[PDB]
Amino acid sequence: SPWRLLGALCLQRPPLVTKPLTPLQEEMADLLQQIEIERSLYSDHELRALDEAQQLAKKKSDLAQDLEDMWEQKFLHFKLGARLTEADKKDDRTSLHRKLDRNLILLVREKLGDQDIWMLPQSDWQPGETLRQTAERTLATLSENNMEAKFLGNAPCGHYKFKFLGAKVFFFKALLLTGDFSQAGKKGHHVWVSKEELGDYLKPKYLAQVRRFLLDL
Amino acid sequence: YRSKPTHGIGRYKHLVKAQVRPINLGTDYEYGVLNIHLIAYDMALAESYAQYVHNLCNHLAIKVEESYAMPTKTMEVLQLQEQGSKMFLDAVLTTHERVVQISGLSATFAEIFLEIIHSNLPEGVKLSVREHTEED
Amino acid sequence: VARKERGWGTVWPSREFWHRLRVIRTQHHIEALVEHRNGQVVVSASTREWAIKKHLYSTRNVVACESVGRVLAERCLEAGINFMVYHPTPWEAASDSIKRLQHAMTEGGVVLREPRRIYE
Amino acid sequence: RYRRRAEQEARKPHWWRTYREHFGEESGPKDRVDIGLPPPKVSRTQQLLERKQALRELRANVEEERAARLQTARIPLEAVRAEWERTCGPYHKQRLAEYCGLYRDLFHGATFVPRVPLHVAYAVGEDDLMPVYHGNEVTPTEAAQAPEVTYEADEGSLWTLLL
Amino acid sequence: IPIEDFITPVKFLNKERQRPPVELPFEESERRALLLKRWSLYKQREHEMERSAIRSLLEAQEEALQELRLSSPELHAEATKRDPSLFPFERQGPDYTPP
Amino acid sequence: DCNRALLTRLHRQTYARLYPVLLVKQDGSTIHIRYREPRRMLTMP
RNA sequence: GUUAAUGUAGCUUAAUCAAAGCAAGGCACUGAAAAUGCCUAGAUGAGCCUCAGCUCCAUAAACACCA
Ligand SMILES: [Mg+2]
Repeated sequence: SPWRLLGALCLQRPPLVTKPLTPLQEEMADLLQQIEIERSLYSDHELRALDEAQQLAKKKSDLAQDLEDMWEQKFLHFKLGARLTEADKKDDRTSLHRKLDRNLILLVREKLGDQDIWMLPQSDWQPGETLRQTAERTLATLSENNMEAKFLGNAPCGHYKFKFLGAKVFFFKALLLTGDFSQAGKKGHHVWVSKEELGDYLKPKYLAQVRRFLLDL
Repeated sequence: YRSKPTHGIGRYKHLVKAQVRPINLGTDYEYGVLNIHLIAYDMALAESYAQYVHNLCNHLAIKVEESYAMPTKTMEVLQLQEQGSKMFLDAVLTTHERVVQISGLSATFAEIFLEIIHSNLPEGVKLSVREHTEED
Repeated sequence: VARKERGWGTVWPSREFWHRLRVIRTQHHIEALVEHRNGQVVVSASTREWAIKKHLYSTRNVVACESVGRVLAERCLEAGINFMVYHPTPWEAASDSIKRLQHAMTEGGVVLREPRRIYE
Repeated sequence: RYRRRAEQEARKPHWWRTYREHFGEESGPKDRVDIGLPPPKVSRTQQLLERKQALRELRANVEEERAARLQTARIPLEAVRAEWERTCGPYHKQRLAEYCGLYRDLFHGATFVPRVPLHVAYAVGEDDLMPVYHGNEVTPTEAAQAPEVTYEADEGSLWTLLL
Repeated sequence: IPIEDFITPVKFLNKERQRPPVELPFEESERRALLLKRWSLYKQREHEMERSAIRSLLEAQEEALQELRLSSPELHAEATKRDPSLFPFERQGPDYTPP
Repeated sequence: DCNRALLTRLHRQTYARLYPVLLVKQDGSTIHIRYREPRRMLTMP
């Protein structure tokens, strides 16, 4: 029983910006706001607003708004970063900067001599090597890029066997800190993709079960 | 009574006990005494996520030993004024810290755990994993 | 004139009574039994009971406790038993559901706190 | 939780000297010679379905939920009494009879379930009616005359009443 | 050497008088409560799918690790041990506006 | 999953009024801090 | 496509008063848990039949298979 040894890697991009809220979560947010300010004790700003609103009414017959309008204008004048750097492009699946809300994963295109391969990035390890070392090595080597990715465990994520011979595909989880992609226009096709899209582009049953150990968020 | 069959029927104390190293064996590998530092600027948020961690642990059978708050660090931020050249202005902030200690783990459970923790991270929440030795 | 069981009093609750009200609260249903020291349940009202179940809503509610109380009072009078002991837990005494159960039982005409023994 | 678990443990038949043993569970296990009327035959699944439905309908209303949160609700006791008489009543009446030792002094060993409800009452005056429920107390003044008796049967029927 | 911040500051003592009124009609009351029940159901389904998720993940771990043990014993000699790289794990939460 | 613990109120018994604040550290990044001052924004140098 | 089994809510009751007990959730209460209080969602795998029978679907355990 000859055993073909193949390491493999599940590469996780951190979600950058927070998601919008479900209608229910929104109504609940409103409620929590209301009740929070309902049980609240005074305010310094509201002390100086109300006490002076009354005391000026007593100095007329016998501030706060300034600050309000100041902060209004200093907020309104300022402008913020776009929540969508994806849909303004609306095209690139290959951009690492694509989706801010979700976590993203790397795919590659390869056409081998006898085969057509859409590939979650794979490794090949010699018996003397550790699956770990081969994971890292394959990562840094294949993508032609400088990647800081903090790995989690020494234990692998999920495993799928193709037996013609017999063979193994061992998927590992790597958490991407900061990648630097050299030659952003290289021919090798690297696709950065969410959960639904990972469901779409993946033909095999070996790569079909990767969304089983993936974090659906 | 010692002679009788019913002896020691009322025996209890072995049921209730009323009276630190990581174990690394390389195959069954138990790495314990771990510190979770949840640090954030907002009180409510930090407490809430600390809470979520605690409850999550209790559900996963992972043993929590001590859950406690670290001393808040009071920040005084000095912002430059444009009119006066070297003139300073001020704004006050505060850093809040919570701590959850877990007593045991395995490789697989470490991998899983961290996934769940960082997946559920709220905005403005800084997470840390460390070792039991710390000085208050 | 009969004998109650004086005794125990290392343990709890008191076993001294002819009749004892017992209120069990499941995470689903409220069950009120009236017991005799034999352990034998004499007269009871439960929320699992179709008669009570079908008329009202939310089997576990305060409302349900009140209900069961009224039903039980009724059946108690019908059974000829006007007196029983109720021994709640300190925190069950503070609870609303049970305060209103006791109220329902009182207005129903059943007195808690049994009469004393004669020549005890 | 402990209290519960303990009371369940105190109901099991242990192999050591116990309170139940000495203090008279009253014959303990007893095989019951039963002279009954045969239990009414009703479809399990059908009944279940109907009840599920009724509870769906009752839970559906918003009015009901309002009645629940605000602690204002009442149960139409007469109807509950009717349903109880119709359904599990016979068994409760039975165990009351067991408690008061009706079966012990009458048939000596024998338990029957009172399938047909029996409504007895006395006339205390023109407008006054004193009911006889199982186990209730009545004054001999009330009982000076023969009582009114009511139960439901069509007639091919023949019955015997006994006081 | 413990000093807690759980304590209520002195500033908050006599300024209490600012927030006496609270009142709701039948509307706000029933709305809030209904919403709360709704919310509990929601949170429940959420916890459920969460636990089912981590459970499925753990099952992928079972099949995986067991597959690797059935193939090469040396490989669960290697990978069943926990690496020193995990001691100072640090991660920052998402933000509202990207840099 | 980021909205999990995000929805909460401060649970201490006696406390000041807390108002939503947008805080910009030195990134280009913004966060939401509850702060007593009604000011809609603050930024660190 | 073949054999030994099944499909009660997350695990275990009952199926002649009746779908039961426990986990599990929310909010309140104290710093977290916990307890307690007020609350929340729930099932007899799906289609016919006789008043257990016939299939289907799916899981699971194997084998065959497929890559
Ligand atoms: Mg039934």
